[PDB]
Parts: sequence; structure tokens; C-alpha cells
Amino acid sequence: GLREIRVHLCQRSPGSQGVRDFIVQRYVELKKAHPNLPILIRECSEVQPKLWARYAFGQEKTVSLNNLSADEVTRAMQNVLS
Amino acid sequence: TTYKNLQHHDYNTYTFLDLNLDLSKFRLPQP
Amino acid sequence: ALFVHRDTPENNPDTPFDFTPENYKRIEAIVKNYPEGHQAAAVLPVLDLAQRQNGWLPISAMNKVAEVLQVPPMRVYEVATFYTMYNRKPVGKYHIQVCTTTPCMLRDSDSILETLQRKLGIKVGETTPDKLFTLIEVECLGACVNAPMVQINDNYYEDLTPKDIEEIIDELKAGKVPKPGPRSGRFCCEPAGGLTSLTEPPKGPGFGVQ
Amino acid sequence: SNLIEVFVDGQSVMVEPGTTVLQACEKVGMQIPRFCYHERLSVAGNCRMCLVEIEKAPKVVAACAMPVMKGWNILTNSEKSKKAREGVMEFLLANHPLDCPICDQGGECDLQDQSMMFGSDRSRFLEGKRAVEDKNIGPLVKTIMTRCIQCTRCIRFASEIAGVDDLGTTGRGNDMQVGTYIEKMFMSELSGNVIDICPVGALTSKPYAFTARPWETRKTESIDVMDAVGSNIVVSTRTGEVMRILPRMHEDINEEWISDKTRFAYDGLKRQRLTEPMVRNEKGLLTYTSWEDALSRVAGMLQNFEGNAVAAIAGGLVDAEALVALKDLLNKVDSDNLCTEEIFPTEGAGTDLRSNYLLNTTIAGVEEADVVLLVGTNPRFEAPLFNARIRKSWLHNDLKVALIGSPVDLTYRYDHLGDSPKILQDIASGRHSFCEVLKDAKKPMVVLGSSALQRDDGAAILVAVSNMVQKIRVTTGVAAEWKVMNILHRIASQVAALDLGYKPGVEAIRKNPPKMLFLLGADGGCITRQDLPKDCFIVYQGHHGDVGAPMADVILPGAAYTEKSATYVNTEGRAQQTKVAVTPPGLAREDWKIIRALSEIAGITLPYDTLDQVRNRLEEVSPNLVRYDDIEETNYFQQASELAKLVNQEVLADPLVPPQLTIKDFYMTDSISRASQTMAKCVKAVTE
Amino acid sequence: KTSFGSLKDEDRIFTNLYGRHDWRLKGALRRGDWYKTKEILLKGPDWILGEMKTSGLRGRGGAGFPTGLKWSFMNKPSDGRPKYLVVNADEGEPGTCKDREIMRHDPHKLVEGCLVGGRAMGARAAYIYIRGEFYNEASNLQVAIREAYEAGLIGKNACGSDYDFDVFVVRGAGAYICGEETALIESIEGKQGKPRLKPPFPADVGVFGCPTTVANVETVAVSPTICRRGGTWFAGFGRERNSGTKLFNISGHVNHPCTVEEEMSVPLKELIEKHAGGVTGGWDNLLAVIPGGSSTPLIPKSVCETVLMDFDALVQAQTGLGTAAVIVMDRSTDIVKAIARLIEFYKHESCGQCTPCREGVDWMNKVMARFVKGDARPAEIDSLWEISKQIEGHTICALGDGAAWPVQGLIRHFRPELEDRMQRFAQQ
Ligand SMILES: Cc1cc2nc3c(=O)[nH]c(=O)nc-3n(C[C@H](O)[C@H](O)[C@H](O)COP(=O)(O)O)c2cc1C
Ligand code: SF4
Ligand code: SF4
Ligand code: SF4
Ligand code: FES
Ligand code: FES
Repeated sequence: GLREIRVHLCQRSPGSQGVRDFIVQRYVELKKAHPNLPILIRECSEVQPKLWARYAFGQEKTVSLNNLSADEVTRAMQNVLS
Repeated sequence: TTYKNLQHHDYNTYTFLDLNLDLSKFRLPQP
Repeated sequence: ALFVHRDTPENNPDTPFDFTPENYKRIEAIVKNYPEGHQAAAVLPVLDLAQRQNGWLPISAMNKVAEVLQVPPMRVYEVATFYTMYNRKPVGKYHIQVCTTTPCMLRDSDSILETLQRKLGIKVGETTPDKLFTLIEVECLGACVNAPMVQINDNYYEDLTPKDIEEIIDELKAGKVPKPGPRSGRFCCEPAGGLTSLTEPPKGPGFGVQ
Repeated sequence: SNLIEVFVDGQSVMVEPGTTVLQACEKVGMQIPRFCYHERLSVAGNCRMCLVEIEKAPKVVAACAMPVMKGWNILTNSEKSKKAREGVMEFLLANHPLDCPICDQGGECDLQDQSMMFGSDRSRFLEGKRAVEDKNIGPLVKTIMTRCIQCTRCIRFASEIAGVDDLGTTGRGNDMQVGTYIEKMFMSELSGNVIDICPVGALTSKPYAFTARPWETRKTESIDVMDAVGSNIVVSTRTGEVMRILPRMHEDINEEWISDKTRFAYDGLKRQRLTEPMVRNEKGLLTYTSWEDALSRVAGMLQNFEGNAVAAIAGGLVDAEALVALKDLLNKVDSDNLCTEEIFPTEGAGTDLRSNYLLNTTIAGVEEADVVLLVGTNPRFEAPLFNARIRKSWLHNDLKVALIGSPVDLTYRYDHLGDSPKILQDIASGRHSFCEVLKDAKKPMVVLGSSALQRDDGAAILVAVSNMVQKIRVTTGVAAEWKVMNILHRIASQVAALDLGYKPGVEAIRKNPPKMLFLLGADGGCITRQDLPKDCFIVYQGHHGDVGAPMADVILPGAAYTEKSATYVNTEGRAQQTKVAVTPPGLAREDWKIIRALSEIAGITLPYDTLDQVRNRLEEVSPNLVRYDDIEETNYFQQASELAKLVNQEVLADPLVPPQLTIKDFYMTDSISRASQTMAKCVKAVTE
Repeated sequence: KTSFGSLKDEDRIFTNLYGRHDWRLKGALRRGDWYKTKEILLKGPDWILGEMKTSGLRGRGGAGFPTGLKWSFMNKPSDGRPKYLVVNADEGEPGTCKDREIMRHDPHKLVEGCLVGGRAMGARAAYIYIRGEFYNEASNLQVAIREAYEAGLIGKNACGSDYDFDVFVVRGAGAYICGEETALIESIEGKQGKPRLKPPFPADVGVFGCPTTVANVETVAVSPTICRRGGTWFAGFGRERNSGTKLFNISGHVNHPCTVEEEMSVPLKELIEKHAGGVTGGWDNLLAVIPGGSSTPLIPKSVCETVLMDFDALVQAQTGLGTAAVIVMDRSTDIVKAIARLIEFYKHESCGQCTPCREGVDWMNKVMARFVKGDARPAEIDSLWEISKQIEGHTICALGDGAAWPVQGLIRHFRPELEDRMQRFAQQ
């Protein structure tokens, strides 16, 4: 099963606008629907946006969100959650 | 012919502070 | 003597001391002489008042002044140690202070000091066993023209001679307080032989106005 | 612009009005001699050593105090200036005692250096020197006042930086004496720094006295872990031993000072120290063994167990590398009960958003704030340098401070809004009088000490504080680039653990008692052997044998913060790394190395073999942990508040009491502090 | 024009200096105080400052700084803060006793001076700082102040001028240093009498952080008479920049020590013979004189036969009319012992704040104590001189100058005596 989601994004870069607006839009409705699942939003300057997902016995799978849009980020989050 | 400043021959130890307290009424409101 | 405090049975942070009610009225009068706030300015007059009430400034007296004026106690310790008219050790009933600076020494203050110490059977800086007299050496006390000169408490006895000093010490020893001022027959600061200046009537209220 | 032109030996330099002659000379490069002047303190002008000659002027000015004027030519190598310096040095040295061999300011003495450079080479003073009497000023500071030069840096520091008003100058003339008129004790959380500011050796440290000379010591640059401030420090080492701890200038954190605990707790590192692997608690008493044996037993137990039956606790002095190593190990075992000793509300957004648990305004923004609300905290005894910054702002940039907690002496005037957690709702709804100040405030702050969060109503407290913060933002109309909500931490590893995702609070451990506990420097005593099953097999992994070590089926000695290169994040989110000063004592090994070796001995092997690979793992987990000395900003506190609103809890009516209510409680907090001897002396002196 | 002295009693400002006329308001009005004060006040501050300037009055305290110029620094447009006029009645200079008489025999002169000077400076109050020793003089001063308050001359609207003025009397304790401007301000503020750094100057930040002007008792007390009788009348006396009448305290070895008032620039011989009777044992039995107070260096009989009591004249003679406290010594005196006592005075009175004076006045005291006995050696006179020059220009306050100058005067005019005493000591 899934144990974590870790969303890394840039504080203010063109390639992280989709992720940044995804947080503002859908983050609340996701943390209020999967209350027991951590969703660690960690930002760092000049970082490459990348979603991190850790499953059962310490198996972590990564994707990319650079230059992706809000709906694409939401689709990726839904796919990892399902 | 005769010395006039004799009133200080009777001042007690509290004369200064008594005079200051008396002037406290005349003193104008502080800033 | 010393600028560090060591507690003893007397002069202890708990040794009794407090202003009388009339002294509290005087304290209010003193404090109201400075702008709002800025009341720490009264530390000097208030501490002098405490000394006038007691006779010397015990650590309890310093702490009480600091508390009533709302200043850190170190701000009062600094003042008490810095200024020389503040007595941090008990002083005799009459505090004799013989001026010794050059203008008086030239007019023989040494003889006055010698006669005083010989009469009181003490050395400069010591208290009489009766706790009645304390002899110290002080710098200029103003009135350098009436030299040699001494101060007993708040009075000036000046133009002194050995006979005069031992006589005004006899009066204090017994009773009564000798009248202050020069004892040389000249009232004060004037030329001894005779006036050489303001020897004619002063002029009217409007003399010489533009 | 509004800049004036001045000449330093003819070298034109641009300086704004108000710049002093000393600062103009510094801009050019010349370093005028000085004693009494300090950059962080008020100018005094006592020593007169900084006298310099202004061209076509009669007398010499005091460079430290004289404001420069247009067209002035400052001659620094002139005959008049050099003769003034020689005379001033002669006067300084006239009454000085010949104590150089037995003086702790051996090779660090500014009087020595400036006598060699700017003074004369002989003495014509043919009299008897004065001799002041020494005074007892507590167990931490030794007073050899005969060396004092009456510079008054100590007095100024105590009056301004520490706000204690205990030291002063008594008497006058050549008999002037610096100290407490009475037999006071100079006890404060910042008392030690007087030792640094004393230019001569009049004030020195009792624990360090006579031990070594400056030219011998090797100066390493590391970070303090006695609190969440992260005070940059310099560790002085001589032949593989810590000689003393000194401050390191960091304008954004330290500012040259360090707390008394940070300074004087280094003694603990040399006592009650775990120095060898130790096992066999089931057979009776703990007995020494070897790494390959203790790790074999640990690996056997780990292989036997799995799932939530295994759990870990991180507490106090732990490093991000060890935390991530342990997290990866337990995850590979399929466990997630890796907790930390200090609680944090995890009901709202919890640790999902970094803005929910960081001093978002940073330490240095206090000077930019207008109003400060200290909620249920005692800044003086937790984050003493944060309290120092608050006092600096209050003293200089007119600041206002209010406290919603127990009334304690913070060293500055503040409004006591009461010690009830319902005042938060009162302020939020506008029923309290403090809203009047909050109205005209422009740059508010609402600090919330974690000590308050560690109550059983911490969730309610945090929800209330955030809900008040939202209304403060809307009414005050503060920009989006000014963060008001802050949380002040008191544990070094709390922020790093939260970033790595450790579950705050040890609640899941009690919910599902594990069959194998993994204590990693967990001396807080939150979980005892009474909890857990009847044969839990606890594993202690730390440097000191304190509360945790006795309860254990195996001890694995780790390294202290002075012996390992470790990443520590402070309360404001800044990531900093220490440097290896000493080497681990005996068979002790780095904590992340021990974890990785245990992994490899077990079936599960971790994918790092070097510090840099562990750092890359940290980058993968939380990117900000590897950007050193850089404070990444944060966002979505609107989202944090949105999620907090939905939390349904009520603030218990109990008073908001700080755990450290008096100075006596400041000196014992960590394992090192509890094992320190000097801290015990300080505790006894305060209690007396 | 030339040849000064023989001031007529018509022109003496202090007409009760000797105390044989009533000093209370009743006698002060008879002698001419508080006359046309309302007119003087309503003539404005600019007119008063102009009168003081054109009079040429120079600060009667230690250093002589033009009074009009010094008081004009507070005539600047209001900054919204109160302005104060602090009167420096801490007569601490050894040999000086003139302020004592001005305060105990003519307090109303000082009080009206406070009023007019406060109007000129724009001040609202005027704290008088008087020694703690001068208890009876402070008591007389407050009796006079209360008389003024009760007569309406001060308070709500002074003399009907509509100007609000208050006179506060503040007593210090034992401290010669508290006569210094900034030290006096600090003492009033309640802290230790330790001089501040300059700049900022008192006229910019003063007592309680507001503008202030420290003035001598004589300087403030002369002002009402200057205003009434015209600045030109005051300028009539004296040479040029040294204008006015001065109170002289002739003390030491003189037949009739006295406090007298005389024309500025009166010859020293005339001052010592006409009023004080003459140096004990005749003019020939004269060794040296200290024209100023104690901070002024000596002048030997050779230089004092023709010196003129003036700022410029004594500066030319290498001394300075500090406070005009003539101290006379008559040959029989032990000159080095007397100067050693003066240096001991400065050692006792130094505040101790700043290193030059703190650590160098004690050095000079020790060396001078050795010199009095001859224990030192002739090569040490130049060491003492060099120490004096090191101390002179490097102190925060002028007390360092005052401690250095007497030693320089001794080393400059009586070096052979020092060498003779050292030789006699070495002969044992
Ligand atoms: C150590 C020291 C002691 C002093 N005592 C006195 C005094 O009794 N009266 C006085 O007018 N000035 C005294 N002064 C000088 C004052 O600082 C200041 O120059 C004077 O009060 C200004 O008054 P004026 O402008 O009328 O001259 C002293 C200065 C120093 C440095
Ligand atoms: S402070 Fe110490 S090292 Fe420096 S000169 Fe004095 S005794 Fe010598
Ligand atoms: S003890 Fe040290 S810091 Fe304090 S005044 Fe003396 S030399 Fe300066
Ligand atoms: S010169 Fe002497 S009295 Fe004046 S400030 Fe310096 S130490 Fe104090
Ligand atoms: S020298 Fe003695 S009163 Fe002045
Ligand atoms: S450094 Fe300027 S006087 Fe001390």
C-alpha cells in the first residue's frame, strides 16, 4: 500500500506554477479526504518539481511535474493515490 | 554697621526640604 | 574607606529602616520637581533625606530608596559610593570636617587639625568613644577667604584659631550649639581692617536705567 | 545621495552623515586601536586609546565617538596620534599587574597586542601599583579585578544586551571599582559573554582556568545543539580534547553571543559517556561486547520482527543523517511508528506544511516587527538568544511585547494579557483590549512556544492561535511577504525530524506497543519499560548513559555533536552542519554509520555508504535539508488555517505555565546538561 | 581707556556683597532688583541676547566663553521639547568663594537673572545646582525663591509678562567634578556625576535629553543689571574682549583676605594692596600667586608685578583668569608642598571615568609627594612634565587640564627649588 506522498516544488519558478496552484486548489480537499495519509509539501529554491511516493516495504517511486499544469498534476496525484 | 544675614542661625536640618514642600504648591505643572 | 559592602549584624539587608510619614510627604515634594517619569533624578535628594533621618546610609536604607524611586539598587549604590557627603558607616553626633586644601593650609589648617585631634583624643578619621565626634579631612568647602575653616554638620565655623576651635568644641561637648560664622570679629568675607568698597548707601531702584 | 566626503590620510572615502571617525578609518582599512569601544554596545569613550589627529586641528579627537565632518582629513600615522596612543598605553599599563604568565588572556590579550604595536617598549612608572580585592560573582565567572582597565564593556553588556542591571562602577578616581557593591551573584542565561567582552583578563571562566594557551588550541567551527536556535560556535581543541566553547559571529542568529548553557555544558561530554558496545540485559547485567556481536543480536531481533511491532524514538540531540537512516531502516522493515519525544499537534495540517511549525519570521525579523505576542512560552530560558534579539528590538526600534502566559521576568517591559488560553479566542473575537494595539500594529508576530504545545490541549492551543492569526492578518492588512505566525522550538532535532516526517509525539507507541523499541538518544523518559510488552528488547543508540540507557537489551555507543559531522536544523528552518572537533571516545561510531552497519548485517542493506550519499538521501526526502545557512521561505498558511478550522477541540481552562519558570531550571535540560558538573554547581548556587 | 581699577560704588553690580543690607525681597527692591523686569521680559529674547552680546560679558565660571554667543545657541526655533536653564552654583574650585556670597546675600539677583536668562533662551524652568555643603546658602536661596513666588514675580505669569517660569533648587553632594556642564547635568538626572561625551552639546541634548544651557551664578546674576543699565555701560569697564566687573577672592598669605568686586583688568598689585592690605610681610615677601583658582598655573613675583587681571593678559602670562581666585604665597611657604596638595585635591576629585586623568593624576600625585621630600632624582622633572602633557589634551573633561596645569607652572617657574631639594635629600 501507499505510505507517503512527498511533493517537492520550487518557491517561485516557471516550471512549478502548476504544482503551486494545485496546492492552493486541491490540497485541502485531498488532506480532508485521506486524513491518515501524510502529504509532505516541502519547498526549496531552484528545485526540480518531483512527486515522491513511498509504498510498503520501503519502495519509493518518483514522477516529474516540471512545466506541468494544474490538471496534469492533479491527474498524477490521483493516479498515485489509486 | 550690623550683619543682617542672621536667619540661617536657626535653620534646622529639615529647613531646605520644608521650603521645597511649601514651593510645591506654586510649582507649575510638569511637562 | 571602602567601596565594597560586607554584611554584619549592623548594616544588614534586613536592618530596620523606613521613612516617616512626613518624610514621605517630603519625598513626594522632591519627586514632583522633575518631569513625568524621570523620577530617578530624585535619588540624590531622597538619599540625602534618608541620611538626614538616620545618620548614615545602611544597605537597607539604600535598598529602600531604590525601591521607593523604582530604580535598580545598583543605581543607588553607585550614587552612594560616588558622592562623599553620603555616610556609609555610622558617624558621630557632630561630624567635624577640617578643610585642608592649599588656601587653608597656607592659613594654618594644620594647627587646627592638630588641636582638634589632640583635644578629642582621636586620629583623623576616627570616632570619639562617646560616639559624639568624628574628625575627617575635606577638600575646599568654599569660603577660602575665612580660612582656616571647619564644618560641623551643616554649619561653617571659619576664621578659626586653636583657641576658637577648642572653645566651640567645648560648647558642643557640654551643651548648646555655637553660633556659626567667622570668629575673628569680621562678619563674613569682608576685609578685616575695614570696608574698602561698598562703603556708601546703595542707589535707588531706578538708578542708571537706559 | 546624502553622503559626505572625508579624507583618511588623503584617501577620499564616501560616508553617510553620522558615521564616526573610527568607522571611516575602518572603511578605508585602518583599524584604530581601541579597548572600550564595541560594535554591539553603546559608545563610551573612556579608554581614550582611539585618539587620532584631524588635520589642521589643535587637539586630537576620540575616533570611536567623534562624528565625522565634511572635508576632514584623518591622519592616523601622525606624530600627534602616535604619541597620544603611546601615552594612553603607558597610563593603562601603569597600574596593571604583572600577571601575564598566570593570566588566562595569554596570547589573546588585546592589551599585549596593542602594547607591542602602538605602545612604548619600556616603563618609567617608579611607584607602587594599586591592588583591588577580588569578589565572588558566582560559579561561572572568576573575577581577578586587579587586571581591570575600567573599560566598562561588561557593565554595558549587562545593562543593554542582557538587561540585568547588576554590574556597575562604584567609587571614583583611581579607586573606582567595577562590580556588584553587594555580594550578588551574576547569574543569567547570557552571563558568560562578559568573559569574551572583557578585553583584559579581569573576568575569566572558572571551569577553563589555567587549562591551556590560545596558540595551542585548534579552532573548529560547529553548531550548538543545546536549543533550537542553532548558535554558531567555535570549539577549541587541544590534543583530541575540548578545551572550551566560544561564540562565532552570525549576524542572523548568534550576533557574537551564546547562552551560558551552550558555553559551559561541554564538561558533560567527559562524563557518564558510553564508550563501547554493551549487551546482555536479559541474562542479568549489561556487559561489554563487540560491534559485530551486538549488531548481530540487534539484526536477529529485527529480522524476527516486522510491521508496527518495531518502533523508534528520536530525542533531543540527534542529527538528520541518523534520523533518515533509521527511517529508511524501519520502512524497509515495513514500520512507520518512528516517533519523536516532543509532541506537536498533528490534527490539522500537522507536519504536511513547513509553515505550520517554523519560526517563519526568522530570528532577524523581530527587529522588523512592530508587536510581539508571546503565547505560553518563556523565551529567556528557551531560545535565550531569541530573547536577546527581542530585547534589542525593544530597546532600539520601539517595540511592544505582550505575554499570554505566566508572568515571568523577560528582561524587558511587556504586557501580561493573562495566563488563560481563552484570551486567544477573546483576541480573535475582539473582546480583549490588546486588539487596540493590534489595530495600529503594522508588522505583528505571534510566537507560540512548543512548551505550550506539549500540553494535552496542544491541538486546541495551536488551532486557536492560527485562527487568531488569520483575523490579525485580515484586520491589520499585512502584506503576503510578512509571516506573522511563528512557533519557537526548544529541541535541536525537532525541526529536522518533522521535515523528515517523523511522527511527532510518542502517541502511536502507546496505541500499538511495539515488540522492539529503538531508542535513538531518547533520554526524555517519555516511554518506560512499564509500557511495552513484557519482553520488548529495547535498543539504545546514543552517547550518554542517562534515563534511556539503563532500560535496554543492548547499547550501541554513538558520537556526540562535537565528534561527528551532522546536519541540524534550527527553529527557523535554517539547515546547518557541524564539523568534527574531537574523535569519538573509544569504540563509538557515527550514528548513521551504526544504522547502516546494522542494516547490512541484517538482510536489508541501505543504499548509502558515505556521508555524501546519506546527504543525497536527505535531498531526496526533504530538499531544504541540504541547503546550508539558507532559509527557504514557505507558503500555504492559508491552507494550514483552513484545515485547522475543521479541528474540533476546546482549550482546557488550566493556566498556561512555562516548564522553565525560573533560572534554576535553565541549567538542566539535555543529557549533556544533566551529566555536566558545572551545570550542577550553577543549579546549586541558584537554589541557594 | 587705559589704567583700570578704582571702580566706583555707583557701578558695582553686587551692592550687598558684605551682607549688611537686608537680603530678602524687602531690601532687594530697595537696592534696585526686580525693577522694570516686566518691560525687560516683554522686550523679547532677541533684544536681551543682543544686550548680552554687546556687553561683552564672558563666562564667569572656569573658562571665559562669550555669554551672549553661548546663550544664543538656545535661541533656535522650537523643536517641541522643553528648554531648561541650569545654574552652576557648585563652587568647587579651591580658592573660590564668590558664588557663596552672591547666593547668601543677594539671592534675588540670581533669581531675576534666572528669569531673564530663561526668557532669552526660551526655557520653561531653571534648576539651580548648589553644593551640598552650602546648606545655609541653599536655604536662603529658597527663602528668596518663595518670596518671589508669593509676590508673583515667578510662576504662572512672571511679573505679568505672561511668561511661565519656575525656579527649582537642587542640592548636590560632595563632588568637585559636578561643576562640569555635562557632569552637573548627569547629577541633576540622578546618575553619577561623570561628564558626557561632546558632541552632542548641552544646547542640543541636555538635562532630561532636552536643550540646556549651563551658566555660572555670577554670569546669570549679572544679566538683569546688564539689561537695565545697558550693555554699553557694562562694556565701558575693562580693556576690550575683557569687559565687565569681576568678583575677586584674595586669599592665602595676605593681610586681609576678602571677597571684593573690581574693574576687569585691574592690576594684580593694585588688587592685592588696595583691598587685601598687601601680601604678608610686605610686597617683597611674595613668592608666587595663582591668579585663577587651582586649575591655573603659578605666576612668580617677577611676572605678577605688572600682570593685569584679564583673560587675555593672563593667557599672555601663561596662566588664565579662571575664577579670579587670587591665592597669595609669601616666600616662607613651601611652594612644592602647596602644589602637591593641589594635585592631591585633583586626585581625590577626579571622577575616574577616563584613563588619562584616572591613571595619571594619581601618578602625578605620587611623583609630587616624592618631590616634596626630594626622594626622586633630577631626571624625573622632565618625566613629570611629559606626563602632564600626555594628560592635558586627551581627557574627556577639562579636569585633566586643571590637574596638568599647576604642575607645569611649578616645573616652569620653580625648577631650581626642586633641584635644590633633591640635592639636599641626596646629601643624606
Ligand atoms: C572639573 C571642573 C570643575 C568646575 N566648576 C565650576 C563652578 O563652580 N562654576 C562654574 O560656572 N563653572 C565650573 N566649571 C566649568 C563648567 O563646566 C562650565 O564651564 C561653566 O559652568 C559655564 O558657565 P559660564 O558660561 O558662565 O562660564 C568646572 C569645570 C570643570 C571641568
Ligand atoms: S590582561 Fe593578562 S596577558 Fe594582558 S597584559 Fe594584563 S596580565 Fe598580561
Ligand atoms: S572587568 Fe573587564 S570588561 Fe569590565 S570594565 Fe574591567 S576590563 Fe572592562
Ligand atoms: S578627566 Fe578625570 S574627571 Fe574628567 S572625565 Fe576623565 S577621569 Fe573623569
Ligand atoms: S581651601 Fe579651605 S575653604 Fe577652600
Ligand atoms: S576606543 Fe575610543 S576611547 Fe576607548
